[PDB]
Amino acid sequence: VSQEGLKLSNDMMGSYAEMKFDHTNSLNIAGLSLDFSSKLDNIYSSDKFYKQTVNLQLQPYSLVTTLNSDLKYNALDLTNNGKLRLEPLKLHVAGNLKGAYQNNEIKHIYAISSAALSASYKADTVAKVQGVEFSHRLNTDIAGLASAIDMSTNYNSDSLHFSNVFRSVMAPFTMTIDAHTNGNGKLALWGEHTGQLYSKFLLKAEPLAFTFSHDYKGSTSHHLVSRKSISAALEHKVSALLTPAEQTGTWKLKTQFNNNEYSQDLDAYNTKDKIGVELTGRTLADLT
Amino acid sequence: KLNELSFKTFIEDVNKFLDMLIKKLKSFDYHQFVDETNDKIREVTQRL
Amino acid sequence: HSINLPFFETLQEYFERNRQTIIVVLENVQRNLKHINIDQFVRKYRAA
Amino acid sequence: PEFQLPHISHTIEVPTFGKLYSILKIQSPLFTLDANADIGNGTTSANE
Repeated sequence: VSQEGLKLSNDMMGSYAEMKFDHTNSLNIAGLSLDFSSKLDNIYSSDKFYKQTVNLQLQPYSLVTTLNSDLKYNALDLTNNGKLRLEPLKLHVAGNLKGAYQNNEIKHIYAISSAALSASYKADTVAKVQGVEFSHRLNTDIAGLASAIDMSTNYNSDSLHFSNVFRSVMAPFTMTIDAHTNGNGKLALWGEHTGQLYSKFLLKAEPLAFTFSHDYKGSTSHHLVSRKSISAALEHKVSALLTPAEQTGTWKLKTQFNNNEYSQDLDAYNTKDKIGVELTGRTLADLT
Repeated sequence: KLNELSFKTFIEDVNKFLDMLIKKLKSFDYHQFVDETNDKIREVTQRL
Repeated sequence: HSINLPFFETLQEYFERNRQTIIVVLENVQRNLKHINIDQFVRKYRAA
Repeated sequence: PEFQLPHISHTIEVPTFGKLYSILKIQSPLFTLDANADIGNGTTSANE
């Protein structure tokens, strides 16, 4: 203990057979600063051990913090990292996390920042288990006020490929929606089933003028045993115009089951001169 | 203003202003507004 | 169709009368103020 | 679509009714139905 500052250093060692412990501390005071370092090492076996690196640095108008740990067990691994830069009028957070075991490895990416009173976030998650990937992407530009969002999840498999793309902005006055989903099921359990997925939703919202377009294309064929080939086709489009000047909407439900097909042409109309709707039901039925 | 202030004229002016406000809101551009805000903040910064 | 009722024009003529009277009162006040220009107030203040 | 708003006057804007019809038609060789329901308001004169 001196007028310059406090110094503390504590080092505990321990070793026997296979489990060996190496622990040390570094604590000193320099005026208005702290230089912390605890190198904590727990070596139990070669592939079976643990590591911990805790290092803190204190200084005016800034912060330094390093946090890295290591963990293994024979065929199992788990690692992580972290960066913390907290500074006035800003923010800077990053690091890594990854967990792997033999064949299946999961990798994650994260980074958090803030500048000019605007948040910034980005996350990446990559999963690869038994050859089946999972690409789920989240984009940056995540601030909170008049920000944007964009999600991208990608699923690829030997029986199902899934892909959706979403993009929307929660602007105070205008509003947009972009939904685009595509899927394809390949099922062979008790007959073939083509789980084909077509999806598209769009929407544009603004004061005194609302509108939206949805189109759906659902066609699925079921080639079962004993020539039970079943074709399921469901196709509908959703559309309506919402504004005080005029109100209307159109909806075409188009479906068919093998030899039996139905269609309905549903349209809405609402204007200052006339209002009404139209019905048209076409049914094609077999048997007696 | 008082002489020109009439019920029909006042309601006509109100309808005109609401219509122009709705027209501006419908054609409200995000990037235009952001640049306008940047210009105004820069102007305030220079003034101060 | 333009449905019109006598209460509408009754209110309109009452409003017209009120606006005329208020314009008259405002003109009276303005003439009274212009009659005693700011110089008279300044001289009275200096005398006080 | 752009926004439309009729002007506001001191009068009352009430659009007169036109005519109302119910066109229904059924197409099937088992039975065909083409009934119709129609109705309107007398617009020959406002008083009538």
